[PDB]
Amino acid sequence: GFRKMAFPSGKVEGCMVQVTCGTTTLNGLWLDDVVYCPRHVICTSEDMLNPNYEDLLIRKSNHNFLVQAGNVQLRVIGHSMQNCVLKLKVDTANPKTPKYKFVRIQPGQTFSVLACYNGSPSGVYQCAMRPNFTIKGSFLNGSCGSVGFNIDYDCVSFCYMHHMELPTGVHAGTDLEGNFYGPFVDRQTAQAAGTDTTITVNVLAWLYAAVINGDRWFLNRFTTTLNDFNLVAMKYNYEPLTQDHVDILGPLSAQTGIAVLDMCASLKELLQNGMNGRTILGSALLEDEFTPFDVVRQCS
Amino acid sequence: GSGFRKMAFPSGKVEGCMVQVTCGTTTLNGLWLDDVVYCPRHVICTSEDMLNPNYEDLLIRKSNHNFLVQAGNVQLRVIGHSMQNCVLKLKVDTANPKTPKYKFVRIQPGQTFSVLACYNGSPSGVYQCAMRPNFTIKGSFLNGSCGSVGFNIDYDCVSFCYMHHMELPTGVHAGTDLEGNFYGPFVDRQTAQAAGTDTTITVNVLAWLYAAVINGDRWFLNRFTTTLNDFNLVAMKYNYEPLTQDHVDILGPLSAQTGIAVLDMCASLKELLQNGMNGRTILGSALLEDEFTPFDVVRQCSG
Ligand SMILES: *[C@H](O)[C@H](C[C@@H]1CCNC1=O)NC(=O)[C@H](CC(C)C)NC(=O)OC[C@@H]1CCC(=O)N1C[C@H]1C[C@@H]2CC[C@H]1C2
Ligand SMILES: *[C@H](O)[C@H](C[C@@H]1CCNC1=O)NC(=O)[C@H](CC(C)C)NC(=O)OC[C@@H]1CCC(=O)N1C[C@H]1C[C@@H]2CC[C@H]1C2
Repeated sequence: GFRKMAFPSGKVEGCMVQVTCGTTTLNGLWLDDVVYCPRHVICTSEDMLNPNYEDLLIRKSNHNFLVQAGNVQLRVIGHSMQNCVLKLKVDTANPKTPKYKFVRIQPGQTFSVLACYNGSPSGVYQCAMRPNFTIKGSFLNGSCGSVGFNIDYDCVSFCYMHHMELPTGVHAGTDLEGNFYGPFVDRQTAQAAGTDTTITVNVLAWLYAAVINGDRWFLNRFTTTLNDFNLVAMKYNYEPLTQDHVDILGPLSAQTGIAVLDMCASLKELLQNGMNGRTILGSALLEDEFTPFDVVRQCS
Repeated sequence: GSGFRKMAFPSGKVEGCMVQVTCGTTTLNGLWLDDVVYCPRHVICTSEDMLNPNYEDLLIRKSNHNFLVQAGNVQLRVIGHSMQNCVLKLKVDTANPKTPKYKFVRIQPGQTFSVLACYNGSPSGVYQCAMRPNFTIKGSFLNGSCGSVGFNIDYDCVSFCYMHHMELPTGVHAGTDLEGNFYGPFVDRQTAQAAGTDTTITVNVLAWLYAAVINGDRWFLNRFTTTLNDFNLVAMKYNYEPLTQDHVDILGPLSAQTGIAVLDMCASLKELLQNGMNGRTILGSALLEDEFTPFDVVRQCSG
């Protein structure tokens, strides 16, 4: 079988806390002696339409921030703002702090989300950064400050902090330096994203995953050039495939004995002819939120 | 595009219980709770024992000092051993300080749970599985994954419901509860075993229809009702599972949230089965989903 798999979330769970300012509560990430959270925690309903964050923050004091790790209050002893993230210095270090880094991910890359409410972890699932810099998440009221991450060996690479939902039901947020992915702004307004596209390299990775699991009805005897494939891909609002993507797909190509451009010809046929009512790995749609690495990590 | 997705429970409380158990060169995963480690009993088998193992005889030949239990690289001393159905229980000299509040539960077909896939006692990934009506799961398990567990978390309490033992020829997976009783008719022997023909999980399809209604997608509701028995007889003709009383009860919260009586929703589903969807969609799809339970729907709709 082959399904969406998230990283084990324990190393991140040990970092989640609750942050309250006024009548607003959301989550924070407690690493060493600093708690990171969305800066919109400081806004009232009046502030949120056009918040002058520097002006709002200078009017706050350390004691206006209530931070709770379970049934224990952490005293804030300083604060600062970096882009759209607030950094609350506390007087206590988190002994559960994992080895970690902050990274900014590229569109098409995947990560695990630990959805949290009131500082308590509630669910974990895999997401991709969409080409239009939204994420198709599952986030409800109170989920802000939930984070996205990848794990490599013992090191947690944090790449996402949650801030908002758009009218279409997708989500937007920042890296851990507080810079948004995409053209979004932390104000209380209805915001549209640019047109999304499908992550072609990931669809191909998943077609290879299907073949590995014995699904091969969509294969064909034909091939395509890279440029001819890309012309069709663009027509169907799929991202271009680069030579780097072809290279990245090498190990899957070698495992299955199917050249990348041969799989591209299969995908072209699927775009032009549809799935004829069949499914691939149980799905009626082409899946684009597995990277080549995700397929390899899982299949071996 | 439906707004719903498979969501696992946070795995940290289970990560803190995973160990490795080795007998000879065979290593699998175990679950360390208080001063007991639970694992599949086939750890005591050699390749040759596996076709027709005599587990009672194999266990009598073992002693405490034949079991290597490790949390990471740190050995945990075994002070007793016993077999309960298809699980081995190793008493150890240290109570796991990370033991959560826990219970052992035996789930019903249709129920979902989170799997923490582990190798050599180290977790690799977490994902949601549904117990199919034929008592198999569609996991992602490789060599070395045995002893990985399935669980749900309710408030503080981890309910362990699955321990992994084997892969069937069709690529689906079989295992036990934490008392070592297999789900389904399967046995822990390296023989060819077949799953029964699978069926659609009706209670979960009904949960999905309720989810659609909650989201304002309700074209399929009709003015009619059915008895439970009439519905079940029709359902079987479409390879859908019959509903049990427990299924009716677990749909209670969604029925109350929407005001649509369970048997009225059954009549709507019956019409969909008999007439098809006629080019229409529900929650964006022409296919009905059967791996979200009523609990999963409430979690994703209401938090
Ligand atoms: C933080 O916990 C929270 C998370 C979202 C709540 C629901 N799901 C989420 O992901 N974030 C916020 O409340 C945002 C704070 C802003 C950035 C200061 N706002 C937000 O996400 O707003 C979402 C709502 C629902 C969809 C939508 O378009 N929208 C914006 C408001 C503004 C206009 C009035 C009502 C709608 C349009
Ligand atoms: C424990 O880690 C391991 C997990 C499985 C390995 C492959 N994927 C898994 O999930 N379980 C076992 O090794 C089982 C031990 C038995 C229960 C004593 N055996 C097992 O899972 O066997 C799977 C293999 C591969 C697919 C298949 O059909 N099969 C069974 C054997 C038995 C007969 C010989 C060859 C086939 C038929």
